[PDB]
Amino acid sequence: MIREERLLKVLRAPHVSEKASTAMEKSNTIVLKVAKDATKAEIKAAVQKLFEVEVEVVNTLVVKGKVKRHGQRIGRRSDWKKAYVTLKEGQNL
Amino acid sequence: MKRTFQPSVLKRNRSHGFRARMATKNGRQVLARRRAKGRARLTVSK
Amino acid sequence: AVVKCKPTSPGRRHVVKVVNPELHKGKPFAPLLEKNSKSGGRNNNGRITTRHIGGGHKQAYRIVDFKRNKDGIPAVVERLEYDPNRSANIALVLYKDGERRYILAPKGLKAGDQIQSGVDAAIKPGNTLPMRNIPVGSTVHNVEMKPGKGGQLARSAGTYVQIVARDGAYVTLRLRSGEMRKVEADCRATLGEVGNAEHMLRVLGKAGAARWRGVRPTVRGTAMNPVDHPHGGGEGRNFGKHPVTPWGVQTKGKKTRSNKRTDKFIVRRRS
RNA sequence: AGGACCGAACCGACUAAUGUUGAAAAAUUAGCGGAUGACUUGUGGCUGGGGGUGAAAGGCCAAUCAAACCGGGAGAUAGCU
RNA sequence: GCUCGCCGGAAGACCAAGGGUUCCUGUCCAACGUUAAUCGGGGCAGGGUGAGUCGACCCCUAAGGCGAGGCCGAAAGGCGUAGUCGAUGGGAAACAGGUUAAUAUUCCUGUACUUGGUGUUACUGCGAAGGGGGGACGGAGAAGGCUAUGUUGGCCGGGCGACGGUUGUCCCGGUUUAAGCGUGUAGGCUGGUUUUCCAGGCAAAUCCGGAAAAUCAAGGCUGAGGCGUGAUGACGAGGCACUACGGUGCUGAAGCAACAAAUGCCCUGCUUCCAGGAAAAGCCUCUAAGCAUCAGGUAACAUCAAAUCGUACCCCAAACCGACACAGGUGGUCAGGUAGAGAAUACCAAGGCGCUUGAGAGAACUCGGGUGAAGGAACUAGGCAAAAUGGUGCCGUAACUUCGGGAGAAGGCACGCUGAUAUGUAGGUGAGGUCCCUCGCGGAUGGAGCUGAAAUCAGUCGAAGAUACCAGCUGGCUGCAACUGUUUAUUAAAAACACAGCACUGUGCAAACACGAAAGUGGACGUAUACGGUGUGACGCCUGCCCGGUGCCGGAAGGUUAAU
Ligand SMILES: [Mg+2]
Ligand SMILES: [Mg+2]
Ligand SMILES: [Mg+2]
Ligand SMILES: [Mg+2]
Ligand SMILES: [Mg+2]
Ligand SMILES: [Mg+2]
Ligand SMILES: [Mg+2]
Ligand SMILES: [Mg+2]
Ligand SMILES: [Mg+2]
Ligand SMILES: [Mg+2]
Ligand SMILES: [Mg+2]
Ligand SMILES: [Mg+2]
Ligand SMILES: [Mg+2]
Ligand SMILES: [Mg+2]
Ligand SMILES: [Mg+2]
Ligand SMILES: [Mg+2]
Ligand SMILES: [Mg+2]
Ligand SMILES: [Mg+2]
Ligand SMILES: [Mg+2]
Ligand SMILES: [Mg+2]
Ligand SMILES: [Mg+2]
Ligand SMILES: [Mg+2]
Ligand SMILES: [Mg+2]
Ligand SMILES: [Mg+2]
Ligand SMILES: [Mg+2]
Ligand SMILES: [Mg+2]
Ligand SMILES: [Mg+2]
Ligand SMILES: [Mg+2]
Ligand SMILES: [Mg+2]
Ligand SMILES: [Mg+2]
Ligand SMILES: [Mg+2]
Ligand SMILES: [Mg+2]
Ligand SMILES: [Mg+2]
Ligand SMILES: [Mg+2]
Ligand SMILES: [Mg+2]
Ligand SMILES: [Mg+2]
Ligand SMILES: [Mg+2]
Ligand SMILES: [Mg+2]
Ligand SMILES: [Mg+2]
Ligand SMILES: [Mg+2]
Ligand SMILES: [Mg+2]
Ligand SMILES: [Mg+2]
Ligand SMILES: [Mg+2]
Ligand SMILES: [Mg+2]
Ligand SMILES: [Mg+2]
Ligand SMILES: [Mg+2]
Ligand SMILES: [Mg+2]
Ligand SMILES: [Mg+2]
Ligand SMILES: [Mg+2]
Ligand SMILES: [Mg+2]
Ligand SMILES: [Mg+2]
Ligand SMILES: [Mg+2]
Repeated sequence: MIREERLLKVLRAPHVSEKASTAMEKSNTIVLKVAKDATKAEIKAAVQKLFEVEVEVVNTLVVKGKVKRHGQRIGRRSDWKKAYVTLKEGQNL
Repeated sequence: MKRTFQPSVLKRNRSHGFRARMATKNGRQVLARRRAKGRARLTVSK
Repeated sequence: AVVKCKPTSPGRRHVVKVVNPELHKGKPFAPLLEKNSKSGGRNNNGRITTRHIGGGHKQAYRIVDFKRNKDGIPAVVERLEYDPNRSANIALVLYKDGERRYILAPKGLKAGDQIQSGVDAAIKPGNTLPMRNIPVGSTVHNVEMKPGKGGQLARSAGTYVQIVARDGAYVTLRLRSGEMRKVEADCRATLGEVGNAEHMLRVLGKAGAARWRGVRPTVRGTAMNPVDHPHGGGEGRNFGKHPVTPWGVQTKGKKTRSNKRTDKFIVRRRS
């Protein structure tokens, strides 16, 4: 499971937005870009160890990259995993 | 009026799919040709 | 029983039913059934190999004791049943050690009858036993054709065979066809005629009738075009052919048997 | 009870007009037949080109079929224009 | 923003398939949009899809596909065993409310349920790839009990009328509440427990099956809905405050009854018929190899677990199939009011729209409609097209017939409203009360209230009461086909094909026949009352003569005759 090698590689970025931000006030939830493969399990562990905060539960979803055809030839941004992580009640960083 | 192309992904991947070409001599022979032409798109996929 | 229907509607007016009140109502006996899948007439290449077959009612197959091996153990007929797979009816028969089997219902069989098999069994309707021990002259159905194999001759509604001469180690049967055939005397066989025989008195009466028995229409070659069938096209009702099978072989006459291997066993062809 | 009657859905396609560089490479509008049956329909399967399937019209087999489409023999041959 | 009109079994809403960001916000207008466009499904940038219990994966199998070995085939390869795959079908569990610009049975609030691991504890025979059960099955029709839903009343909040009247028998609105848990109802099926023994269930069985007794009759299984809880709650007009005027916060009445009532549910029922109506796992049980103070098995409690992938948006369409923002095509689900038999139809509700060039003119002619003096098929190939008929009840109805039909033959009469019988009838429904009792969702009694056609008598308005939409024209002679069906997708729907019925002819089963160099397979898990081929085409009365020719069958003494 740890694989702290793995635990370090699982978390990529915070993800900013209106939604992501009310989700932190209103529902003590934090929103991150995590590895594509990452499990809710793996995501839980990581957030605990690295962000030192207790973790109520983890939700995930997969985001489909948008496409942007510029004349004949087309391109595709890639798919990433989003993680809505709730933070118990001991709400800190 | 009802036209001749009524799509269905399962039926697609089944009759013209990659593995369907890998199944048989002449289907594999297709794949070769397309590779000889250097085709960007061997089969149709996800 | 055979019933005529009143003409409340054409294609009904001509209907002649065959309704047998001593027939079990509802489902058969579950454990003696199995799948049976329809075939459209088509073999394992996808090609219709036999014309005119398809649709019509779904059918479960009842396993049926064609060999009749349970020697010694008596059994009673529990009930008579309709079997959608044959023109005959069948008997649900309960053996004295608790085993159950289906058999072809012979002519008179009722619920609460004893039947039995083995070389000894009473010469009575329902009883099976090798032919060496059956009185020459008896009328007999469901006749084995090799010892131990199982029923092959006289299986259809209203049919029978009659042993007309033992001699040798073979018998000589008058088959319902009219043919007279030899067959070894250790071939098992059953006393009786096979059951219901008002069968032939049905009339169907309308088209859907045959349809729901899985019979699709037959197209007369004379209504086809020459590319299809040897019976040409015409130009408003012509014939002028010597009548043939769609594959250019003669109907109306030509003998088509050919065996030699079994030629020995035939004593008189039918007529 | 019924391949029963009338009539929507549903399946069909008898008549007329409109349309005919169409709203449409077969339809619109008014009328029309079947509508518990040989009815109708979704999903998947099977049959392959002198081959399939055909309640038989030479119908249908991807806007086509008296022998599909694709590639090859191939620059077939053309005493014809 | 106010009005007007249109759809409303859809032109509303939700899925599936299919699309693949079209979803939401900002911003821009070249090109795309049949016009302009500041707008857009267009450009650009950003945001957006949150699940143990929705679906998929998964377990299981259908048709069918693949298929170690194998069988067959010049090579390629074809078939096929064990097996292994394959949903369109079987298999555990979640609901109401709230919320976002855009997700929600996934987030939040409330309240649950499933099945595994661990643990503790009490209690116990546990134990398959096997046996048994079960899962597990068609069509039609019948009517009862329900619910979804609706109408009225009551109840609550609000109203007192732009113009004669409106404090009342007046007006308007609302009156909503899930799973889960408890109760076992209307109603469906079946008699139970015990003991003994047995050629069956590939071995075994306490199970199933079979045979015997003994014994008590009430026993069990299934099961809509109701009621209760869930709900101290949610929701609820409206208030009251704030407001960037978009909204936000706070608060919050009544929240019942009667009657009507599906096509939904009881119902995988019941009755009934002939064409006789999948499989396998899950699940219950039985034991075998086994393991026997173990492991297990059942239960309570606690506890952990339930991964991964899908979820935006279009959906009978501007996002799919049609080259188009195309009058076409596309499976499933939901069903409000009045009139109505109705899912027709007309008008409305909820909701969605006015179809992406418009402005004027009021010519011919064309397309689509309305009315038409007198005549009434004189038109025309032909009544093509129009016009006409059109409902319900009662009366009434020819030839002919296979006695069913013909038949809605034809042809009449009635039809609105108001009063009376009866201030609302017959019918339906059914509360209080009285009594009974195995007292329950019970039985008998009782008729309040509610709802409610139809008929006659009398009166009355109009030219007209089936007043609109809607909705057969009728009759006579004759050809052909018995009939329902099928067919030329796109100029032929017919007398053509089919058909039930009839006949001939092949076929003894390793059937004939058919697909196959072959293996293998259909015919068929059939067996001559069966299967194939050919012609005929219900049925009534019938179906004569000809075997020279040509086909076929039988035959044979001769003659002629191949390889050798
Ligand atoms: Mg997910
Ligand atoms: Mg025929
Ligand atoms: Mg026939
Ligand atoms: Mg023809
Ligand atoms: Mg030929
Ligand atoms: Mg002629
Ligand atoms: Mg009918
Ligand atoms: Mg009709
Ligand atoms: Mg036509
Ligand atoms: Mg039409
Ligand atoms: Mg298909
Ligand atoms: Mg075509
Ligand atoms: Mg050719
Ligand atoms: Mg070519
Ligand atoms: Mg050449
Ligand atoms: Mg050339
Ligand atoms: Mg406006
Ligand atoms: Mg785009
Ligand atoms: Mg423009
Ligand atoms: Mg938009
Ligand atoms: Mg855009
Ligand atoms: Mg959660
Ligand atoms: Mg092999
Ligand atoms: Mg194979
Ligand atoms: Mg599987
Ligand atoms: Mg499925
Ligand atoms: Mg939405
Ligand atoms: Mg435990
Ligand atoms: Mg089993
Ligand atoms: Mg109700
Ligand atoms: Mg006034
Ligand atoms: Mg959605
Ligand atoms: Mg729509
Ligand atoms: Mg448009
Ligand atoms: Mg369109
Ligand atoms: Mg309508
Ligand atoms: Mg406009
Ligand atoms: Mg007129
Ligand atoms: Mg006139
Ligand atoms: Mg006049
Ligand atoms: Mg006149
Ligand atoms: Mg004239
Ligand atoms: Mg004239
Ligand atoms: Mg006309
Ligand atoms: Mg008219
Ligand atoms: Mg004439
Ligand atoms: Mg006809
Ligand atoms: Mg017809
Ligand atoms: Mg045509
Ligand atoms: Mg026959
Ligand atoms: Mg004929
Ligand atoms: Mg004759």
